[PDB]
Amino acid sequence: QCVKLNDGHFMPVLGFGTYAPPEVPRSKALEVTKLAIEAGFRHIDSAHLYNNEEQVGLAIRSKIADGSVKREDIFYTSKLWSTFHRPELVRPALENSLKKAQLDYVDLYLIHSPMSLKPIFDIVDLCTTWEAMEKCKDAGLAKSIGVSNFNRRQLEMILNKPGLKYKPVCNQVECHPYFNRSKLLDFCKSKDIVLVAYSALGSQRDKRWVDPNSPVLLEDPVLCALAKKHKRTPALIALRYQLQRGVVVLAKSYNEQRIRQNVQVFEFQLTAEDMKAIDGLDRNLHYFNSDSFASHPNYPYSD
Ligand SMILES: NC(=O)c1ccc[n+]([C@@H]2O[C@H](COP(=O)([O-])OP(=O)(O)OC[C@H]3O[C@@H](n4cnc5c(N)ncnc54)[C@H](OP(=O)(O)O)[C@@H]3O)[C@@H](O)[C@H]2O)c1
Ligand SMILES: Cc1cc(CC(=O)O)n(C)c1C(=O)c1ccc(Cl)cc1
Repeated sequence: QCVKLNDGHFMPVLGFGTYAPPEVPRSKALEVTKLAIEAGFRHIDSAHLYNNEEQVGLAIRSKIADGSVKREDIFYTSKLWSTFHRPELVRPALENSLKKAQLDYVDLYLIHSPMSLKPIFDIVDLCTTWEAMEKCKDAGLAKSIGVSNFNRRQLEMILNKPGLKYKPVCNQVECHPYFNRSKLLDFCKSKDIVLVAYSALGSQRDKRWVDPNSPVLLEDPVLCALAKKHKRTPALIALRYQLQRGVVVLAKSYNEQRIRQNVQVFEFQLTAEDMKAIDGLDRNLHYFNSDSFASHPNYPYSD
């Protein structure tokens, strides 16, 4: 199903994650995006950064051309990268993403992160970046606009901007049973802003920014117990948890069997006791943890 966003558009509650590290051929994105749409995914998450918008857009166009879906059936997200925060760079970055994907509009365009980089850190008033995003919604380049990796103070900055025209529809953030963001989630619900969870299955544990000593979420013994109780899988428990707390959840997989498994999240539900057990795993663990950004002036986990 879908959640109604605060601008009246609708976002499917399960999303497909398209990021894969540079060792995976670019052409894999094309193949797995078509498999995702075949399995039932209708929300597809990409970004300028992922260097795959050509392949992702071609997958969506291929599934439109063969009659599987209409354009208005797909919710496609792209993201403005942090070297493009200066307001004059926002609409060109979005137009470039549209040309790569060969689409007329995105369903969602996000500020990918608040940590501005030189167009080496940069200092940019993100209120002015937001005004440029608003202009892209008014032009019809993006049906909806949102933010990603913002903390509550950063979100309030936008919500409190003089002459704000559109609130963010969402804040896409790292969110899973080790780092469940309840307080931020509550703040988002109080403003009718959707929290969208990434690394909901514990991240890809990329060696460039994730500590290999960190616990592997899908080997968690409480998730394994719940998967055995429901005869499902640790991944499906982790996804289902987000749906039941009102969080829209992404899931990346480049494996045909796991892509088809992940749509089963709609097939079962967890009890209040199961959900309390998963809530008991919260331990302030974000898998992103690198000197590369941890001392950025707008690092969101500084709090
Ligand atoms: N806004 C941002 O800054 C940001 C940051 C990070 C991620 N994201 C978005 O969120 C998406 C997902 O987050 P993520 O990349 O961190 O990965 P994720 O969804 O947490 O997935 C982690 C690993 O789970 C595996 N997996 C998937 N389904 C499974 C299943 N049913 N059973 C066992 N393992 C399974 C996948 O491996 P296999 O491929 O081998 O199946 C994947 O590499 C990204 O692709 C991107 O679209 C956004
Ligand atoms: C973690 C991560 C994973 C990816 C790839 C993706 O979007 O799939 N991105 C771009 C990041 C960030 O830039 C990021 C850096 C620091 C912080 Cl605090 C939050 C996000």
